[PDB]
Amino acid sequence: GVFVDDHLLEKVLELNAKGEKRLIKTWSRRSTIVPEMVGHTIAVYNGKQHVPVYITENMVGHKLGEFAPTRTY
Repeated sequence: GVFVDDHLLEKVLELNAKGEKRLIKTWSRRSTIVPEMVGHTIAVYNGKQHVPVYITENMVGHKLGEFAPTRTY
């Protein structure tokens, strides 16, 4: 159903421990955001591209539709 790139978390927990607000790339398949991304631009792997989305404490929970919920087309 939905999976969160653990490979991105392994790098975001490091940014949450030092306090660095950088970006974390991902290349799995159903890459989704998490709570640890509330201050990072993680390039979630949409299946073909890495979209570095700076997640806040409200866009996480899906994958990127919460960061780009601007209707369709």
